[PDB]
Amino acid sequence: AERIVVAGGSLTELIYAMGAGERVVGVDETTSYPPETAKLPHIGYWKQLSSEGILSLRPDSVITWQDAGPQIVLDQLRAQKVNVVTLPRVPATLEQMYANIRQLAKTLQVPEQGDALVTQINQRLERVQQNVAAKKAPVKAMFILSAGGSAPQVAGKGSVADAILSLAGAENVATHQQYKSYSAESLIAANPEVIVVTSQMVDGDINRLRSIAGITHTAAWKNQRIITVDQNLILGMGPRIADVVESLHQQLWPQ
Amino acid sequence: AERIVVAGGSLTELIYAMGAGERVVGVDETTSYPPETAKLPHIGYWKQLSSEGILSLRPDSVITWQDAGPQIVLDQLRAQKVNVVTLPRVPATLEQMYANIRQLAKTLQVPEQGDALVTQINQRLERVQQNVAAKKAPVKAMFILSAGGSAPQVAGKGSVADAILSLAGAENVATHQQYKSYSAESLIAANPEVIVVTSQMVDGDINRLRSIAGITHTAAWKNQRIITVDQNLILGMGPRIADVVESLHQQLWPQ
Repeated sequence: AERIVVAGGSLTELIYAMGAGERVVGVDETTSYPPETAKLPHIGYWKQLSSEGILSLRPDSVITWQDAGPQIVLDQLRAQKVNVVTLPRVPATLEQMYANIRQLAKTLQVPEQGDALVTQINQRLERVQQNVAAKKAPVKAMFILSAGGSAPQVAGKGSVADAILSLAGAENVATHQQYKSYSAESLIAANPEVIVVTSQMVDGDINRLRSIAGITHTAAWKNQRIITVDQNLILGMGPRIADVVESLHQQLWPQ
Repeated sequence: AERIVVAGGSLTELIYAMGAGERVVGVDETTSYPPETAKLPHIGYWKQLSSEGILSLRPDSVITWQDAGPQIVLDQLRAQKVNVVTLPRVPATLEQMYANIRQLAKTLQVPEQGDALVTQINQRLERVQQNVAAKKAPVKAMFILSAGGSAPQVAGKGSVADAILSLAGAENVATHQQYKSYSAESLIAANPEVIVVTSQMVDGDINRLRSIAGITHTAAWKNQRIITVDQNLILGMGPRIADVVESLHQQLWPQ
């Protein structure tokens, strides 16, 4: 058996979806799935690794993002003879995801499950893709997020959310890379048909969103076109991507 | 009492400040200070606890808020004969805080440390209080927070933030209870002279604040009276309360 500590929720999900979950003895705080990880200790963040926290778990290898840090912690772990493995989390494309899944499957010696997972996902996304092709006008949309105590921000090009919106058949109206805070005027002028937000933000009352500059004067709000998605499914590219793509696709073209 | 799992950031700080940090084996997601807790296993939000995540840590006692985690979990923790200690969180007042510091020092068998902490805190807060009376003009303020993945919300009555603004000598313009999302008109009506936000909200540049409905039309914004504060110092009443209060006071009345 192998002892693995993974830092990066998305990576933990991929590793479990490949039947290698059994080898995981630790995760970071951004890991919240699958449900069985709840029995594992959660230490640090991939953006803020803990040398002591990770080593206290006697890991054989550490799997995380290439830009995980601090870098000095990765050095420490390698000095401690720990096998550190990193994957690029940028760009947020299917090509990079599949490549990452494959790099993982190989590293963990489960290439078959790797290829299978890739197949399953691509096929499901493919269905939606053909279903969308049917339509004639990609729905102009936008995703607004609040994470890390930040003011609400619009998902830009390059973001995971943008990739998911595209795979679902929507055209992202944001014309900036990554996330940016939009003034009321900019949000209203973007004039998307639909606006997507997280369930975490909406909670039990749609009125909570009134503090988002300009959202109340958008066509989408007036026309009741405010879709809700689970924040845990739009921050990374995991095995559940097909699920959120499908769901999102239904809400973009109801009935 | 030998192996403690704390669910509640400020409670963790009080425990460490009272010299019992060694007995801590696990903390919750809202725990981020002191730095030595980073290497420890973290469970979920104290309001969404899992028997699994806590029990796996072999705790003797779980210290948290009277309204913490699902009741089914606490009952499961009790079934395992785990000593669950709860403190009142609701009255966000210095009286309740001191009463909590003493209850904690009691359960931790560190009474003299508790009394020493209450004394050091009270002396520094009273001093700010007399320096405030030395002032010559009251200040109307408001605190805006982004919690979890929620929209911008204004700290109202009964909130920790409101208690700190008061202690700092400012008058809170919000009169609603706890936290609520303000529309631009509401924020404009509130008419805050000064606005406090978190450093996590401003981070790079205060232009990220433009997505907060109505903020650019307030006096605080036009006159550049926007103060920043670490989120971790404004969500709980801990041993660093005097520091935040003094820092906030110093910014409300510069030089």
